[PDB]
Amino acid sequence: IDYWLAHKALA
Repeated sequence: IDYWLAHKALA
C-alpha cells in the first residue's frame, strides 16, 4: 500500500 493511505479507492 504505502500510498493508498493518501489515495484510497474513494469514488
